[PDB]
Amino acid sequence: GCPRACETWCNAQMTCVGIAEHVCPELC
Repeated sequence: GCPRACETWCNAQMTCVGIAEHVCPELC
């Protein structure tokens, strides 16, 4: 699914808490 750190540090409401926010908002 959504990038590496995103599944463990980000919610589907585009609510990334960790560094996942660096890549996830673009892929998720």
